[PDB]
Amino acid sequence: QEKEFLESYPQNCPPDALPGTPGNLDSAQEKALAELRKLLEDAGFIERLDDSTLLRFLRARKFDVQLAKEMFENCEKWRKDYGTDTILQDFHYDEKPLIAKFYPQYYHKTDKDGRPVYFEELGAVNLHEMNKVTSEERMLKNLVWEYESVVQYRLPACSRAAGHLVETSCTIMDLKGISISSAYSVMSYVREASYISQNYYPERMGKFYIINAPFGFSTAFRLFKPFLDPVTVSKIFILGSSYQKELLKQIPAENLPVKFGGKSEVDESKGGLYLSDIGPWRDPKYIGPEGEAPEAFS
Ligand SMILES: CCCCCCCC/C=C\CCCCCCCC(=O)O[C@@H](COC(=O)CCCCCCCCCCCCCCC)COP(=O)([O-])OCC[N+](C)(C)C
Ligand SMILES: O=C(c1ccc(Cl)c([N+](=O)[O-])c1)N1CCN(c2ccccc2F)CC1
Repeated sequence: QEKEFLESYPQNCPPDALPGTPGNLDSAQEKALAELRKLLEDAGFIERLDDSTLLRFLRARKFDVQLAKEMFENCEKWRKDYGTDTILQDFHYDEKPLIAKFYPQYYHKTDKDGRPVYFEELGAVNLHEMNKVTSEERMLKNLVWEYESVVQYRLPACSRAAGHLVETSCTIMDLKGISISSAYSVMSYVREASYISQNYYPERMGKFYIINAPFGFSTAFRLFKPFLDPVTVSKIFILGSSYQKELLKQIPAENLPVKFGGKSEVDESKGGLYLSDIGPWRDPKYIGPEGEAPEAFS
């Protein structure tokens, strides 16, 4: 199944993409990739040795082969202990219709480069109400579940729809309603989620828009700017109460939801935006041999 699944969708990043992305390797990047491939092979590894996976790890370690082998090995260790390799069957987030309003997290269509768009309304989160029903451990299970649906279903379909490899998502994080107090209360979840993201899903973040940022924090960020990695800085966007134009630059109006200033609508019979999962991975044109992605609840 390994070799056919990847033949089922375009595997080249567009050429104007960052160096070391599939299809765009120079000689040395190619040598390093072959080298790390063989080094993992000899260690007795089989699956997930494709070009995309390994160039993500390498980009994450600036193509240092040894540290990339390291990070890969730790990631597989975590996959075994956590049960990731089967979570899509094992875990069932039956509470979602109940607690979605208390931490809106949802995927919706694609940006102009073909990336699935991911939305988190962090500033509206109410862990008081969420903790009446579920736990942080289960929230993180759902997050990994969603990441696995991204990798196994959302990205292959997005790649077919865009005509080229799609490896990343475009995140929109709404800060409207945030406070120091609610920051402390979400701190533990956000830090766990980040750890998972950076270490077991490297280079999956393509854009990261913060919107309704408080005036203070964005001024601060412009001064603090040199302290971050320049690539990371170019993927980040701080915006205030008027973000609609800058979002509509990156996401077609019929893809971006109305409440953020586009034209895309969801009908509230199914439970509206917070419970939806609309995009090319639900489109018969783009669903491939992997089948359609599972729904999160029934
Ligand atoms: C080199 C020298 C440079 C330094 C000098 C700098 C000079 C500084 C000068 C002036 C500044 C004035 C200070 C007051 C600012 C208060 C704002 C504030 O605290 O924000 C809020 C907290 O909100 C947050 O927590 C903000 C960030 C949200 C989370 C970011 C992403 C998290 C998820 C991603 C994680 C990783 C994802 C990826 C992981 C893989 C509190 O809101 P508030 O109190 O109601 O705001 C007041 C309103 N006002 C600000 C307009 C008045
Ligand atoms: O690195 C990521 C990330 C990680 C895995 C996957 Cl599968 C994807 N993806 O959809 O292609 C993105 N993200 C940046 C961090 N983001 C995040 C981290 C912590 C809290 C909230 C957040 F939105 C989530 C998205």
